[PDB]
Amino acid sequence: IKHTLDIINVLTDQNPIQVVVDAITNTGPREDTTRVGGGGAARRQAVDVSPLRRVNQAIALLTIGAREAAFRNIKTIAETLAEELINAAKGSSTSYAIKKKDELERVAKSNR
Amino acid sequence: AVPSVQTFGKKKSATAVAHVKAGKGLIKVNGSPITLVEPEILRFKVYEPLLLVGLDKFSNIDIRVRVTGGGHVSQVYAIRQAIAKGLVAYHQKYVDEQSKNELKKAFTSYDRTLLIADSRRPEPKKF
Amino acid sequence: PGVSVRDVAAQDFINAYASFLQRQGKLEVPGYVDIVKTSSGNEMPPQDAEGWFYKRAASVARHIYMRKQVGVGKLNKLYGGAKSRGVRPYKHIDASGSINRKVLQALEKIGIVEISPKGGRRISENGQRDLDRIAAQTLEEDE
Amino acid sequence: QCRVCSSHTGLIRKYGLNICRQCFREKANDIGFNKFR
Amino acid sequence: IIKIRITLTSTKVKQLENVSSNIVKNAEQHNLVKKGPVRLPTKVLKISTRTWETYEMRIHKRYIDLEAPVQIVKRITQITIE
Amino acid sequence: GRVRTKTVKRASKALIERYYPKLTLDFQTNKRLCDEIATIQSKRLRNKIAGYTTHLMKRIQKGPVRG
Amino acid sequence: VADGVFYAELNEFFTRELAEEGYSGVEVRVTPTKTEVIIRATRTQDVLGENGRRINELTLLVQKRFKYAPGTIVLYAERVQDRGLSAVAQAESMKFKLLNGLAIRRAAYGVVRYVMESGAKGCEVVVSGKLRAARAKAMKFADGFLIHSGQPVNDFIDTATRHVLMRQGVLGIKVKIMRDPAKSR
RNA sequence: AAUUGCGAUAACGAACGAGACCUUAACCUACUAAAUAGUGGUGCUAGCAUUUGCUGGUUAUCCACUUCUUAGAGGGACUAUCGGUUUCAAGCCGAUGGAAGUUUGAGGCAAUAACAGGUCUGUGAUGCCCUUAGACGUUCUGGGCCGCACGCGCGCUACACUGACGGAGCCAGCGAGUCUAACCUUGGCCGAGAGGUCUUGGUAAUCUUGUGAAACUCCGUCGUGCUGGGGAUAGAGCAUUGUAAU
Repeated sequence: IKHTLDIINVLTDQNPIQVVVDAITNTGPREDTTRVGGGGAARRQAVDVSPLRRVNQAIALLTIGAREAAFRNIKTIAETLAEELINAAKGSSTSYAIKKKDELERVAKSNR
Repeated sequence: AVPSVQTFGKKKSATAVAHVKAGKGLIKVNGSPITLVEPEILRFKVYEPLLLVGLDKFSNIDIRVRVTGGGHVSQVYAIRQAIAKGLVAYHQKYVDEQSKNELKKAFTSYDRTLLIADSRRPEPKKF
Repeated sequence: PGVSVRDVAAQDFINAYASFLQRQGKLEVPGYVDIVKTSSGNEMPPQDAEGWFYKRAASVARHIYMRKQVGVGKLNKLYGGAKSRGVRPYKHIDASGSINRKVLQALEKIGIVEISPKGGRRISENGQRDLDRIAAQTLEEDE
Repeated sequence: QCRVCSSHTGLIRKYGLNICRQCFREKANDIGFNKFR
Repeated sequence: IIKIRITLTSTKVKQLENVSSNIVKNAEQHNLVKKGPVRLPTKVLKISTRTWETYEMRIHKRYIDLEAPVQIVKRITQITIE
Repeated sequence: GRVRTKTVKRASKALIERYYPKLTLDFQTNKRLCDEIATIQSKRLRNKIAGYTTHLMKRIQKGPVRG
Repeated sequence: VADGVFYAELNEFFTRELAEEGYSGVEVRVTPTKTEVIIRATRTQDVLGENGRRINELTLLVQKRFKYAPGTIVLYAERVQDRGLSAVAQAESMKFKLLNGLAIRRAAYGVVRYVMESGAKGCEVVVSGKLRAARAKAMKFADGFLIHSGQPVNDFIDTATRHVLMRQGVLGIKVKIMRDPAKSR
């Protein structure tokens, strides 16, 4: 985290903690789907997930994406996690949790 | 005799006994300086009972810490808790009550671990 | 306000004191330094092949000044490595006693460490003076 | 090896007392290890 | 004048405290110089027995220093056998 | 489910039916009352009876309960 | 004379080893290099047994256990009654308690408590006479279970009368103890 | 939580249940108490800057104390208190104070109603195949119990750069240890090591022991390449325990 905040400094974000909080905000799926019974052919129904679970979900997606990106490359965990937090602090669809947030919300919108 | 307060501070079977006497403004942990704590990451944690009140509270006191048991993180939390306890006990027993309340308020408002002993013990494994 | 070993960092003291022992060179350095790894719980010999023995002696002298006395088995315990046994997990393995014996003979021949009647290698007061002086010079490197 | 009543099944071989876990709980109220927790 | 240390051990606290207090009372009533009853840690000898269970034993230890001649030491050591 | 056992209910109820005015809203004085007025062999079950006297005294000072 | 340490250790050995052979007490006297430990006894036919039993058993058990060769110490026996079952010894004890300033009630409770701790089916103490008053009084103290008619009176209950002389007058102690009929033997 | 209680009501009592009995946990700078535990002051003593100090050596140099180690006595917790819920009853839930507020948590304990459940190397002119050339008892050798197309399963180690190697720092606790024997071993020398030699301490809060464990922290080598990840398989020798190591 200390290396990552240093990187987000040197990548011209003077407020790296605000970069962290904006990546928390901009990568939280507001609504998702649950698997209701539905009578055999189990459809998925859009529930509106709790904002505490949105925080949990965003942190989980960011750590999963950073652990996917930092595995099997020369680029360090701090650089990959800083790249993800900068591309996810403002929605750019070059990070992980932006894409998967979009996927969960489009499944939720398709399935309400 | 130099006016000294002898006060424990514990963390996870890590007991750091602190001897806060009237001295030069000198701080030692196990005969090693507070500048040099064995983990580099936890270093400012030991500075957390120091700068939460101020630095002119320290020139009057020579501070001793001697440690038994624990690990690496456990001894760091033990010594910072022992520093806070010895400081407020010095400012209780010798210095007036109000300055002790101010120091205990500054410690309590940020981290109550520095004044209150912890309880996260490994349970008996329930046979 | 005594300038001593108790005030300086660990690795900085070992680097500085090993550098003084390299520039002096007045110790007992064996010929199997380029051959023999420091412990049986290792794969490769140390990378500072011409100068890991002085690093070893600096670690030993620092470890002796801080306490009452040491032995050979205690410094074998101190260096101890997690050794892989192939398909078996890691286990604690103590180091070689020959490196300890030759380091302590090199530092006792120069008059820094000495055998104490509790059967232990303690720091001599000349060694106390020398280590406190070079620790003072390490502090004066930081001005 | 059971040297008391030829009862090798479940020796308690620790400390050489060498009683089987059947007869160890026969003689459990003679040594003193009893039920506390 | 012989200085003898008596190291007492027991499983139960009441009889051990009674024996120690009798040593204190009798060595105090005829002016013997002595160290008080030093109470060692109760050692907890346990066996994990075949889930699993645990068998326990508390062992309590005291020791008392005394300075007395041979007659008084022998009569104290004989009478205090319990 | 902290259901009071039958001994605590009956003993506390009897100590309030016969010996009402000595008992108070405070546990620490009703505890000493149960120490002095009944022969309870254990401190723990005495605390059970005494706190149930305290709770029933809180209940009866609001209205007459069926004693 | 041997010490009470040896006597109490034989009490500890007998109380765990003579658990159902009637160990009432121990009488013991020491002559030069001979310690005579008479096992005072509830019923002695457990001690004597069938054609000479527990005395030989405990003698050889001490010789095998306590590392004694035959010839150093010697083991004896005497036939008496149980001190609790017998009304004579309890009447001696009641007379003793009344002569040492202990009242009727606490002495009766202590003697009846000792008899019921001994193992008697029941007992009764009858105390008559005058105690600090002019008018005479009598007091019954019965416990357990007793019978009063027939041949089992001759079989099972012991009776003992004692005239105990106090400073005011004389008191009549009547101790009646019912022994366990299962242990008749 | 319960057939736990309330209440209406062919009703009226009692038993074993169940709760309940035992044993444990945590907070006690308020007791009571210490060289088989520790802390501080203080003597003698070593080094360093000296301007007062820092690091210590010192199983008696003395003292005090139990702040920390420790033995108990007690204490405390009894859902204390508040508010929802409940015939506004026995009770439940949310919150506050509390060391501890889900029955603060676990396990042993009976009485009544099932176990041929497993033997006692048991006793009884018991029933019955022989009564022994049987080994049932003894030995003494050498091979097994490990063998391998395969199936059922648990574990250890990896597929690496939040990583491997090379250094440095060096953090615990439960245990356990020898007698009429060879236990735990400190230290010193030799050996690359394995190990060996010479002793010493401890029958133990004393010595091993402060078990300087591992994971961990830092700095360098590596540079994504079945690679410097992996370590399976196999060769060569050298040592240790064991009579005997294939």
